[PDB]
Amino acid sequence: QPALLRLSDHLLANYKKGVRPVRDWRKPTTVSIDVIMYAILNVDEKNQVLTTYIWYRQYWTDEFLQWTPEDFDNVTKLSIPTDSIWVPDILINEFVDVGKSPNIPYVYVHHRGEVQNYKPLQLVTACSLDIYNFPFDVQNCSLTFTSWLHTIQDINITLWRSPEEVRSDKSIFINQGEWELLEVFPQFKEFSIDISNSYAEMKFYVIIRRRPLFYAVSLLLPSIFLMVVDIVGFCLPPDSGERVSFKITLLLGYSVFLIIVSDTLPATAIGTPLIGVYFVVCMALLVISLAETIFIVRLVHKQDLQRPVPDWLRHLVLDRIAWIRGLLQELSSIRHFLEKRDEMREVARDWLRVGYVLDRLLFRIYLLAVLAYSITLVTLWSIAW
Amino acid sequence: QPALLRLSDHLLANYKKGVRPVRDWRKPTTVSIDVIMYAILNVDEKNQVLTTYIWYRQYWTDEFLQWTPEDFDNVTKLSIPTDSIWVPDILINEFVDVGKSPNIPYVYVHHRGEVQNYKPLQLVTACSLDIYNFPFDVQNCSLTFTSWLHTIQDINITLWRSPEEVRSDKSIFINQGEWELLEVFPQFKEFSIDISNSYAEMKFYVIIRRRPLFYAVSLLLPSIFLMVVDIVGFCLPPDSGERVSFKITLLLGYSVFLIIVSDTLPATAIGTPLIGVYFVVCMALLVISLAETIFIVRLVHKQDLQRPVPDWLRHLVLDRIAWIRGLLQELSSIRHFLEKRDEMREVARDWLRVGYVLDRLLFRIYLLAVLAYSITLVTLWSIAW
Amino acid sequence: QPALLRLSDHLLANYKKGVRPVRDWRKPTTVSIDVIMYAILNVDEKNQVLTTYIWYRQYWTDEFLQWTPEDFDNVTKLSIPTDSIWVPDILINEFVDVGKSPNIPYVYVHHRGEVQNYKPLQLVTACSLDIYNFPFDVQNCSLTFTSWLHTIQDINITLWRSPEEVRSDKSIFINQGEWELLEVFPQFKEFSIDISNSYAEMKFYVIIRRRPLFYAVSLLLPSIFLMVVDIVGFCLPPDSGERVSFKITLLLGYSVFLIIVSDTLPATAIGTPLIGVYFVVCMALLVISLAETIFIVRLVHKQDLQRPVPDWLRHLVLDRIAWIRGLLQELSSIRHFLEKRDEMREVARDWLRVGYVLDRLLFRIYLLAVLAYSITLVTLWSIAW
Amino acid sequence: QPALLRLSDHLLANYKKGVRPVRDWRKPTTVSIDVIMYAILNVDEKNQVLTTYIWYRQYWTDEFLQWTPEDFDNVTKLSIPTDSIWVPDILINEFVDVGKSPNIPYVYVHHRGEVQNYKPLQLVTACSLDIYNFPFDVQNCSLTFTSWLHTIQDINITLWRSPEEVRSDKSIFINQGEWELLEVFPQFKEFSIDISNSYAEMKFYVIIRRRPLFYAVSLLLPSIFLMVVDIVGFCLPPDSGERVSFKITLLLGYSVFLIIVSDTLPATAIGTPLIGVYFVVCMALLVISLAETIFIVRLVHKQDLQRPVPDWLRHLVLDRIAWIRGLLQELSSIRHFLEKRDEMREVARDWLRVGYVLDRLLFRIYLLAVLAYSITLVTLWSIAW
Amino acid sequence: QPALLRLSDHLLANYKKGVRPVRDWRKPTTVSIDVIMYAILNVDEKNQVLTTYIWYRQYWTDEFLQWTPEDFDNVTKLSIPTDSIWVPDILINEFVDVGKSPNIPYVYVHHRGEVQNYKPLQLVTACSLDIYNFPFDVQNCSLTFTSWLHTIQDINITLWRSPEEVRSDKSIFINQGEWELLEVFPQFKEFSIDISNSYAEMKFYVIIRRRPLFYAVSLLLPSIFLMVVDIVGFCLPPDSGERVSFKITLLLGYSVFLIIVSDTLPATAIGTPLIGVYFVVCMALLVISLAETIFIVRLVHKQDLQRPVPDWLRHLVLDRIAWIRGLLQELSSIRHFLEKRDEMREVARDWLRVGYVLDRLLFRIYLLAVLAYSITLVTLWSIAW
Ligand SMILES: *[C@@H]1O[C@H](CO)[C@@H](O[C@@H]2O[C@H](CO)[C@@H](O)[C@H](O)[C@H]2NC(C)=O)[C@H](O)[C@H]1NC(C)=O
Ligand SMILES: *[C@@H]1O[C@H](CO)[C@@H](O[C@@H]2O[C@H](CO)[C@@H](O)[C@H](O)[C@H]2NC(C)=O)[C@H](O)[C@H]1NC(C)=O
Ligand SMILES: NCCc1c[nH]c2ccc(O)cc12
Ligand SMILES: NCCc1c[nH]c2ccc(O)cc12
Ligand SMILES: NCCc1c[nH]c2ccc(O)cc12
Ligand SMILES: NCCc1c[nH]c2ccc(O)cc12
Ligand SMILES: NCCc1c[nH]c2ccc(O)cc12
Repeated sequence: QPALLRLSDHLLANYKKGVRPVRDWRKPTTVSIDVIMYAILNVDEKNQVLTTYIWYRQYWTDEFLQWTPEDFDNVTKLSIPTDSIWVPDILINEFVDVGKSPNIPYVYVHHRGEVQNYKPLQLVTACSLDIYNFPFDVQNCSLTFTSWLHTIQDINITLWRSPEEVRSDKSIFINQGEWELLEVFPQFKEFSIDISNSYAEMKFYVIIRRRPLFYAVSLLLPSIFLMVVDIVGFCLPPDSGERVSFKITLLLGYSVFLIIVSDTLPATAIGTPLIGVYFVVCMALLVISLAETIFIVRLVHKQDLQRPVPDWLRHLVLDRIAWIRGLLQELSSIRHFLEKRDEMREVARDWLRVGYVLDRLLFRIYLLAVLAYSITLVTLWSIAW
Repeated sequence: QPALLRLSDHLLANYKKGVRPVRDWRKPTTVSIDVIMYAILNVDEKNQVLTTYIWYRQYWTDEFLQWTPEDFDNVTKLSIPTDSIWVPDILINEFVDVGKSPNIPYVYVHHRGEVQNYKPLQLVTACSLDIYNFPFDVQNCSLTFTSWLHTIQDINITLWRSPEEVRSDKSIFINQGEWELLEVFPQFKEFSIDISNSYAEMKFYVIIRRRPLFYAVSLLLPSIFLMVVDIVGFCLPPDSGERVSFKITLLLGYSVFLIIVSDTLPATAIGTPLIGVYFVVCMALLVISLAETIFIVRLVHKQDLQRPVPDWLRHLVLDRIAWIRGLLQELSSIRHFLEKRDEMREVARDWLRVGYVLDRLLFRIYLLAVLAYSITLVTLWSIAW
Repeated sequence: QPALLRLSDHLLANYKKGVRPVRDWRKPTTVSIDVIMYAILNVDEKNQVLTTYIWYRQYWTDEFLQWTPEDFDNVTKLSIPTDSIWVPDILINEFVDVGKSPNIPYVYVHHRGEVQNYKPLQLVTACSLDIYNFPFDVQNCSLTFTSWLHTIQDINITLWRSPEEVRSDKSIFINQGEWELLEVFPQFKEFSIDISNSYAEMKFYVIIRRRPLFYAVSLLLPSIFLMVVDIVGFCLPPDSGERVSFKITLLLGYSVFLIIVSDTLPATAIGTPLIGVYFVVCMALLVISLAETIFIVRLVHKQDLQRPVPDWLRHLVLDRIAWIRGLLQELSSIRHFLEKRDEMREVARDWLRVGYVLDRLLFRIYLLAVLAYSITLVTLWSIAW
Repeated sequence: QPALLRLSDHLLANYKKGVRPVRDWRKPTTVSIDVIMYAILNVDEKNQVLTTYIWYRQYWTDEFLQWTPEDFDNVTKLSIPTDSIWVPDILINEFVDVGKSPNIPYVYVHHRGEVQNYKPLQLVTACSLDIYNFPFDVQNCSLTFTSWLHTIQDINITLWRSPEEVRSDKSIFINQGEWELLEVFPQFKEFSIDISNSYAEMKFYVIIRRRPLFYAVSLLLPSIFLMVVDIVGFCLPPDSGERVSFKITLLLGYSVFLIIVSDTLPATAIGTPLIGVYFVVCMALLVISLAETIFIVRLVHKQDLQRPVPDWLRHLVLDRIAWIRGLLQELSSIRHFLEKRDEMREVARDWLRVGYVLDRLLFRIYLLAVLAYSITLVTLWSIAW
Repeated sequence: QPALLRLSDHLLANYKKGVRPVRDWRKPTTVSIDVIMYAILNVDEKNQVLTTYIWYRQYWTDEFLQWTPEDFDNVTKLSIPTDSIWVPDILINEFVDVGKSPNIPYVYVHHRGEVQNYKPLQLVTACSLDIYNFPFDVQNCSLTFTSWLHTIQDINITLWRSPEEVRSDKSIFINQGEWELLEVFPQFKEFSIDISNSYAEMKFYVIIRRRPLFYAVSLLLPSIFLMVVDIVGFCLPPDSGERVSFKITLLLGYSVFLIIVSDTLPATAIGTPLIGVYFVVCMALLVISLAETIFIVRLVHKQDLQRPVPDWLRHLVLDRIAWIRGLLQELSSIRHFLEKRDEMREVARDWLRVGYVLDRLLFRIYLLAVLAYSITLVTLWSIAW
């Protein structure tokens, strides 16, 4: 007689699979698991969901499947079709769709009754991701493995191995994607939503962090030269007039860019992602950059003005010192046509002087406002890094 | 004899699962349920659909599965494969796709015949969402649980617990997403589409509200500085000419933004979402802001005009008081070249005076139109909040 | 003996489900159906497909499942697992994917052999939608229910109820979405693609119409103020020069908008959706609005021109009446420098006169072209409505 | 005895369905098929895939299912559950996903053993589409029906009917979508990837063509008025200066449009779709249209130039003929201020003359370049049509 | 007796399929496979996933299915339903979703026990794609075929054929899509994540390369004329003023284009795709092209300046040589009005001279900077090609 199927006929002859198998019904049949996290596929923050590919193991002690290695030629391990035996009802509490994993048809058994189960599982799972510190984030995500039906009286869930070995386990991992995990933290919990019920749950605080080294040259790099185009915008002379239309073109251009960052960030109602304030401060800087630009051209244009008062003109002098035959009546009619016409040009030349001194000093105080603001952010770089 | 499977063989030997099980066929086998709402996954308003993750319970009294705790060593609870017994045919009337939930293989039984069923269920469900008060909305959504086939003669549906306990149940809930529910309202209904038929239905008026604290800084924040760019637009001098091209650039810029809000809002045929009118009033404000801008430059430009009539000029003076040898003929030819040429400059200077007084007064009445309009909206904030 | 399963064992003992059940094989077992249309989920016109949620009924006379209410305690209705009996092979000919409906496990039977089947069914179905009269359309869509295999010899398909009751049936319906149906028209058809074959088909001319009350304030409302910005565009003085750049900014702005309406409309090869011509006439109106703008500035600019000929100048006068010591040679050198220089300004002033009279008359004939065009469209409103 | 199921019990008592059924194993059981193409659902060229709804037929001679019409009351046709008999393993070699078709549960049998199978099938299939002649294309797509496992020794595949009847078969077809087929070409092939193996394959060169009557008014109609805005762009006077900003606005506007056509066209690496060159020639026409615009304003502006040399000025005259008391020293100081100042205006007037003659002649040679180019394309219309 | 099913009844009478079949349990039942890669469907780099259609083969020696060709009329090959026998548990370690392949119901057997299995399989698989050399890339992608459960004690995996024949196998392949493979490299590996376990894995280094002949005329062709519009931008005269607004329009236009290339490229955290630096160098070239444009107009404008100092003016002369009755007091008042007014025009004319010499020399050094930069890239073409 060929011996291997001789075991299976002897084993599975009366194994009624519709029983949580035990010798004594008071005893909880303890399942015992781990995870080995393989990769992080995608984090679509706008959908508040997370897809993860996880290698996975189980065993549990089965009373009924015990044999002896005698009379079957020293066989201690054996392969069994999964749907021909019992299985625990465990699944994760935070799934969105479980239809992506193939069903492993086969499991092992030992002669003590330790039936061993491996399977892969992918789950698009939903854990509350944090988006506050955006390019430097840690995602305290949670996978809570749970018997959906059975209680502590029926089964308990525990770990395969030492939780320290779960913690720093990077034995197989696809890095160089977007993400990278620092550890996986297991923890038992005893769950009871109500009275007279009690459920085994054992969470997995999987924490991952993002490599910012792509997002810096895709989001911080657009923001920096948007400064220097306006910085070189002040080097335009004020009297040209398109210097106003210069800024608004960039105010149009920055308006385009803030729409692009709008949908890329999720709709998370814990508040603004913190880089968005550092982002949104830039337009108000541009508005006051624009508010400077309108001010001098309201100040300086040929508008038939009044004269500059000397207290501000000495203040302009201080700021310059701080920043650095009755034929006569026809002939009199000629100068009378020009004694004001040349002078109204020079009254316009007087207010013209006021433009350039403000052009110098507001350029520095705009530049020193930005440059002192910039050094604050790179201190936040080394704190985030 | 091991005792647990001794029960299952004694129980399921003749349980023909193709029977709605009862001792007497007049008796309606009453199922009895609840919901425990876990999370709200997504509300895509444009698709008029809603995805919801719901923990769920059932029991019903089964006549045939009764045993005694005697002769089976005091066992009162026991696990059974679901497809080996009867099940009620209930499902929700408003689904779009039920393929996302895993099938729980196992159910409990008691020695009285109370077979107990738990399962999770996600349904992309379609209820008529309201979009009228957009950032402050309540969504009276409905889940109507229904035996698809059986009538009141066959089964009745009732609640597990007190409906008060269903009402304020936030025992497990993923908040800090977008949504948050205030209560879940159950209600029995007796349904009959026709005569000679009657179906048990028990609705669930699930109501949720949106946290506006993200949408305010993503939709109200763009709208406010679009005012102040035009507010500072009047501080441009009128004679520049790009002041017209200034506004149209923003009229172009606001035209961009209204397309962005178009697809974000659904196609709901109950009317405009009410914030859209408050949104669409802004362009007509900008048009009359533009209509001011064209008016003064039609009024003020060097066009070889007629003189200003004094009744409007005294009205301009009132508004200023309200807002605050035959060689002679060659020489006569010289002044004749200039007695009009200097004067036509000054006739242009006369209409130039009319521009700035209108520049002052229309600036206030534009500003006071906007500022009085703005205080109306913040009163609507505290009513919505 | 408990009596209900006593029937089922007596009934299903020898019911070989692999038989289209009849006593005599010449007799066609007539199935008999209806529809009760619940809701219209989505009409994505670009995909030429339609998703519809339909409640659905069947019966057919089964020879083999007859019993007597005697000897089974007056039981005339009974629930049966669907996969334990015969079923007809009907499905709809125009599906794209049938995987969204759950399988109802249960059906009724009567003591005459009328087995009754209810089930829901959703189908993304493909019927040739019409997009010609876009915001006011009726969609003569068709659902042709068909035995996929069996012929008229095997089965016939008929209606449950009177076709009048199918016609005006709005007993359950989710309105206030986008769509609304006026009626559902059933009709039998006898189908034969070839000789020696004949198939029962019974169509359903489901017709729905769209509530335009959202699309009017999302597509007609952008089109109307695009007129009045150019209408107020003529109130710009011609000599400014940005009046040309004014229009092209809107010609740029209208170019943006026609791309937005491009993908929103499907690729239907029956021709242009009829509102698109009314849409596309606007740019050619803007081009000739632009062609006016270039014409006057080609006419009016300081270009050292020739003089205006009086026949057009009297025509300009008619249109104005229709719209309303040898020291002398140094002194002679002075006027010779200015007798032309002042005159070439006035020759430019002469052509300047030609601009404003054309500015008046072309403004009216532009306005009267648009306003008379507009009253044509509102007559088409009351015909469409 | 009821006779119909009397056959089925007599027939299917020992029909072991795990046998490719034949009396003699050398004989290849020839299956025999056709297609009846119903509709073309979508051609997403960017995904290089094609979805098609096909009605489909089979028969094959089964040895084992033969009966006599005697002793069963002259029954020659009969319905059988598909999963209770053999089936051939055929499928198409170019699928992407087969999960969209429902499983027809039923098949016919005849008393000779001709079991007949009908089923529908939709396949998103991948055939190498051609995109070269874009709005006028023919798509030589291929469906190669293949026994996936069995060889020529086991089965052969042939056609049901005459291949001529397959060729012009438009008996049922949903036209008025986008596409329309001219014919379906079947052809047997004998396939062997290697030695000692041989597989029956029978292709289907399905060829379809596109109705261009939508794409012409969605892609050719934008291209034509983009010419005439620049054509009317030359009617702007050169000295205005925004005439340069005119063209670049359209150069910006055409830059927008070429991005819109970029993603609409696939990434097919056989080269550019041929209309794209006719599309991309337009920008280089606009660049040289712009290069004209910069040239004259570089030529004509008040820049204190040198004089025009008469050889080009007589060439400008040829092109015009081709296109059509010591008080004196104060008085001498007056003319010395103006003998050059009036002249430098006239030196600027001399180069001003050069602008308008080039404005005339370059306008024609731009127009005649475009108009002669346009008549080349309409000849390509009648060749494509 | 019909002989073919006589074998199947004799064969499958006691084949308990729940056994990894062998005579002696120490022997590892070696499976033996290959791949025949058919096509590459899509490479969505942003999702870091890859879909591939692969024809596939297996055999393994089965102990139990041996027969003799005697007593069954010389039958050496035979078709068997797959779910009626054993199967190995192999699958690929890098899948995302296996639900797209149909289940082939049938397999072959030989009289030695070589059961032969063919099936197709599509997998959206995840391998770490490289995006560095973007239009000229090679993708060292990996398919690691693995028994998910069984160890080296249970099964070993080997190749069907010689690995050289796998290497250059292009026997069937859909080219002319986007991709093309140069070879497929198989390699055995012996895998053990831990101690006391050992798994057969046999990788497939599938390497493919991209045909750049579409992406060159879709991404390199936009970049080249963006140079020459600014190259012709310097031919604008500086004094016009819109020459500044010229460049910023293209700086706006290039800002549009870099957003388009942003999402087309993935989020790969190995760094920037190398063409992006060659792309992003263009804006900084445009900024310094803009920085030239602001410089000369800051240098040249009528601003009532100081005089040019002769050391720079002789340097400007060097660069030009490198690039090429008391009536008198009324009359004195006349010249005093003009002795400066004409001179301040000429002081403005002096700085005007400085503009054009810088216009010549900066034009060359801008052009020679670009042209010498361009020849570096075409050397990188022939290295990449
Ligand atoms: C398999 O079927 C094909 C038909 O598709 C057979 O080809 C025919 O063979 C006969 C005689 O062998 C010829 O008269 C026909 O002209 C052939 N038709 C075509 C389309 O080739 C082929 O012989 C069959 N092979 C086997 C082994 O049965
Ligand atoms: C498992 O299969 C591999 C083949 O992939 C075996 O490796 C071969 O082993 C033989 C002798 O052991 C050598 O001659 C070959 O050169 C090896 N080939 C390769 C590619 O390594 C391996 O021995 C097998 N192991 C078991 C336990 O059967
Ligand atoms: N060769 C993969 C088998 C395997 C080895 N170690 C594992 C750990 C977890 C798991 O799911 C599977 C495995
Ligand atoms: N541990 C989860 C079991 C569970 C406890 N309480 C529940 C309530 C509803 C439900 O579907 C399931 C449950
Ligand atoms: N309670 C829903 C049962 C039901 C009542 N009337 C119906 C009509 C059609 C249908 O599919 C189902 C029904
Ligand atoms: N009434 C549809 C049955 C039918 C008739 N002719 C057909 C041809 C092909 C097919 O798959 C099916 C059919
Ligand atoms: N006619 C396709 C059968 C076939 C022939 N050679 C093959 C190689 C691999 C495979 O999966 C299948 C095949």
